[PDB]
Amino acid sequence: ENLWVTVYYGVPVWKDAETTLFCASDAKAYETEKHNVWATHACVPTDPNPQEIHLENVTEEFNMWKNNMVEQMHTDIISLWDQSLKPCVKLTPLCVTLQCTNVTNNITDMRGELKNCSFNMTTELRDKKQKVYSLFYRLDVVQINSNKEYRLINCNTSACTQACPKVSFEPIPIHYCAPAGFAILKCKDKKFNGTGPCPSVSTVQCTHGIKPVVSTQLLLNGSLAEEEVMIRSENITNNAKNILVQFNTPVQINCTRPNNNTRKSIRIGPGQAFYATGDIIGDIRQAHCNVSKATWNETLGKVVKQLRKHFGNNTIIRFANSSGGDLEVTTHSFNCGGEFFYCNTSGLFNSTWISNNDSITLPCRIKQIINMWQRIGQCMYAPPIQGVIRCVSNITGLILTRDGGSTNSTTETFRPGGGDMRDNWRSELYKYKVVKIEPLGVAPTRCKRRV
Amino acid sequence: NITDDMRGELKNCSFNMTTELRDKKQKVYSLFYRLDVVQINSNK
Amino acid sequence: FLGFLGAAGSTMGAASMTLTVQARNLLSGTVWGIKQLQARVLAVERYLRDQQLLGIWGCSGKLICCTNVPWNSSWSNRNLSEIWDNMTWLQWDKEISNYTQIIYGLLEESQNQQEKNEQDLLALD
Ligand SMILES: *[C@@H]1O[C@H](CO)[C@@H](O)[C@H](O)[C@H]1NC(C)=O
Ligand SMILES: *[C@@H]1O[C@H](CO)[C@@H](O)[C@H](O)[C@H]1NC(C)=O
Ligand SMILES: *[C@@H]1O[C@H](CO)[C@@H](O)[C@H](O)[C@H]1NC(C)=O
Ligand SMILES: *[C@@H]1O[C@H](CO)[C@@H](O)[C@H](O)[C@H]1NC(C)=O
Ligand SMILES: *[C@@H]1O[C@H](CO)[C@@H](O)[C@H](O)[C@H]1NC(C)=O
Ligand SMILES: *[C@@H]1O[C@H](CO)[C@@H](O)[C@H](O)[C@H]1NC(C)=O
Ligand SMILES: *[C@@H]1O[C@H](CO)[C@@H](O)[C@H](O)[C@H]1NC(C)=O
Ligand SMILES: *[C@@H]1O[C@H](CO)[C@@H](O)[C@H](O)[C@H]1NC(C)=O
Ligand SMILES: *[C@@H]1O[C@H](CO)[C@@H](O)[C@H](O)[C@H]1NC(C)=O
Ligand SMILES: *[C@@H]1O[C@H](CO)[C@@H](O)[C@H](O)[C@H]1NC(C)=O
Ligand SMILES: *[C@@H]1O[C@H](CO)[C@@H](O)[C@H](O)[C@H]1NC(C)=O
Ligand SMILES: *[C@@H]1O[C@H](CO)[C@@H](O)[C@H](O)[C@H]1NC(C)=O
Ligand SMILES: *[C@@H]1O[C@H](CO)[C@@H](O)[C@H](O)[C@H]1NC(C)=O
Ligand SMILES: *[C@@H]1O[C@H](CO)[C@@H](O)[C@H](O)[C@H]1NC(C)=O
Ligand SMILES: *[C@@H]1O[C@H](CO)[C@@H](O)[C@H](O)[C@H]1NC(C)=O
Ligand SMILES: *[C@@H]1O[C@H](CO)[C@@H](O)[C@H](O)[C@H]1NC(C)=O
Ligand SMILES: *[C@@H]1O[C@H](CO)[C@@H](O)[C@H](O)[C@H]1NC(C)=O
Repeated sequence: ENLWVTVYYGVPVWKDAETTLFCASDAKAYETEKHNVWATHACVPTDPNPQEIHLENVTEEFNMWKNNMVEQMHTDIISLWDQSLKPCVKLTPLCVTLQCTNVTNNITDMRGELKNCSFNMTTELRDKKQKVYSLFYRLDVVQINSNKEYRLINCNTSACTQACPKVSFEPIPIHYCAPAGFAILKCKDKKFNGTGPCPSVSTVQCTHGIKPVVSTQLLLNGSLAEEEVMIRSENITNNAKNILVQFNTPVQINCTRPNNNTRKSIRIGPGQAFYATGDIIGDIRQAHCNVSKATWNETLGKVVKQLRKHFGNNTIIRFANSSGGDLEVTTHSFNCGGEFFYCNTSGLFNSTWISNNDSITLPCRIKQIINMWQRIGQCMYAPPIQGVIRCVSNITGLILTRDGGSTNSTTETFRPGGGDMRDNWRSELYKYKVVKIEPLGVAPTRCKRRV
Repeated sequence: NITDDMRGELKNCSFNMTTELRDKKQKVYSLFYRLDVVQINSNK
Repeated sequence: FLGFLGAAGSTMGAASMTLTVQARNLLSGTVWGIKQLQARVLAVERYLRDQQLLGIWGCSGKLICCTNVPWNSSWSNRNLSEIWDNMTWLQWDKEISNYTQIIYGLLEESQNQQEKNEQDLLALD
């Protein structure tokens, strides 16, 4: 009935696509003269106020387990960490034999944790040598066949780099923004499991502040829920998929290192220095972390109540400790002010639940030669820190796992897991999606072009 | 082994080499071709 | 004000009045040293190709442009009455997506290529 093709430009149509995002950093702490391992000089300042646009009658489909933003964030974090350790001292001449002996002195019983080692080291002049001593943890030295012979644990895999002493490891919020022609969709559904149609879709200019916190078996300083404890998994039937838990209310954890350290500088070359622990003044005590018993019990009860819905109605829920493996996957590993902790989370996951001012002290261990990002051939030798360190944090999540069930029911045991850093950022980049705007369309009107 | 027509071309060279530890040294050997070595002024 | 992509759930009759909002948002202005330098070039090239395609037709600098191609290839099987008042632009792309490569060639041969030839032979006299 006299209908002809009409071209419209600028129609609101979008399709799924993958692109590269950039920074947006707050200007409050952007101007300070403090260097961080996550660079800020290459990130543009953020907008003074975000622009939130609500979409009516729009129903999009999200999927938290197939998002490219997590992979891009992982690549950027790894690249930043690799770039932050370049311009300064490399500890190649430290692969020498050592004459180590027990520290003793004040031992509360840390019997063999610390060792007093002496060695020969080069000086600024090429033809002279100096004899110095340093204190090393038991997790860094390996005996080679009373003053016995020891050696560093990395002296047969790779000569590594010393951590730059001018940088800091404190996380800072990072915003990711899409380029022109691309939009970010935000799911505002409070009860969303990360996978499926979202009723409340809202166009957001960028993202919020996401702190790159590195931890295992627990989530520290994350995003809390709004209504109830949320359990999200890719396949709840499969036992080979990790389970992500989000806490409604955060519990408090305090960590400290009671020893008062003392850092001394040793010159190993022209313009190069090595930082060692000379003496410990005071008393020697173990590092520990504490969790309030009642708040943890209430949080675990809420987790059990919200976990009962998926599995059954009369099955018992049991919590056990880790199974085995490396030290980084069986302990709660984190960073407190520049010192790396490895805490024993065995008194936390120890309960059995039936359908019918105390604190929990967690012993921890400290290591100086670490190897993160699950790589082989690179270290990050953290220098000693003078004084006493303390940290107060929030526990706003869990990474649980399930064992192979027997008799198909009547028991379900959950133990903590971890190891992969993508699960840390999947818990925060779950409400976001990237789309590509297509502005060209055709529709039938009754125009005929003048001839 | 035999050395029938291939005349002196492989050399049994022994030398001092470093190890992983900075203050220790090894004593190893290798078979080097004649086209990759030159004399400097039995065991020569 | 509805803002960018404000009329995404609105009908076709109310979404065609805000084409200017989405028209201007398609062109705005070592880690993070080559990311932008490769994203902006792609953003420029995606816009230039669309502006060349819209213009090898007879529609050069107009946001709404209606031509003289009959409605034969694109089988909507639906009348104008329930299209501009009972459907959104997102649902339209789901129906006509197979016929968007045999309708982009009827706008380049049956229109503005033939049409540009009798005009060249009529200003001759
Ligand atoms: C370590 O041994 C040196 C002697 O080589 C000694 O002077 C120093 O006090 C010892 N340090 C501790 C903590 O015992
Ligand atoms: C350092 O070298 C001297 C020889 O110059 C040696 O007597 C001493 O035992 C060495 N110290 C060690 C291996 O700790
Ligand atoms: C998430 O919720 C949706 C309901 O929209 C459901 O279809 C889906 O199975 C849920 N995912 C899991 C892993 O249970
Ligand atoms: C989820 O796990 C079940 C049980 O192992 C398996 O049969 C299924 O293929 C998995 N994937 C799904 C449902 O997408
Ligand atoms: C630790 O030792 C320093 C001196 O090196 C001292 O100033 C400080 O007060 C000590 N800290 C404590 C808690 O005693
Ligand atoms: C941690 O320390 C704060 C004081 O800074 C205290 O209020 C809180 O109770 C402590 N947490 C635990 C679990 O003891
Ligand atoms: C479990 O049983 C209770 C009643 O005891 C019921 O309210 C609840 O819906 C049941 N949950 C199921 C069947 O998943
Ligand atoms: C877990 O607890 C058992 C005690 O039942 C203990 O033998 C084992 O060493 C613990 N594992 C870890 C990783 O703490
Ligand atoms: C943690 O504690 C358990 C028992 O409390 C102990 O068997 C284990 O050796 C400790 N360390 C690790 C790394 O599991
Ligand atoms: C769990 O708690 C009980 C009661 O205190 C204790 O006997 C048991 O050893 C604990 N389990 C582990 C693995 O330490
Ligand atoms: C506290 O934890 C214990 C586990 O040792 C559990 O049996 C008990 O039911 C918990 N209390 C409450 C009020 O849930
Ligand atoms: C921990 O959570 C509380 C809210 O319960 C919040 O006030 C506090 O700032 C959080 N601590 C952080 C984010 O370090
Ligand atoms: C290796 O060094 C030793 C002394 O350290 C020397 O006696 C020997 O001749 C050397 N071997 C060579 C040069 O092949
Ligand atoms: C959204 O859907 C409701 C339910 O049909 C409708 O009444 C409303 O008009 C729709 N919104 C717009 C902007 O048309
Ligand atoms: C017009 O519609 C008929 C119906 O099938 C189709 O065969 C023909 O190819 C169409 N014309 C063009 C130019 O596509
Ligand atoms: C026009 O479209 C309507 C659908 O709204 C349909 O009922 C009617 O039959 C169509 N008219 C013709 C001539 O195809
Ligand atoms: C257009 O082609 C695709 C690919 O063969 C096909 O899946 C789709 O159904 C076609 N469109 C229609 C309307 O049949």
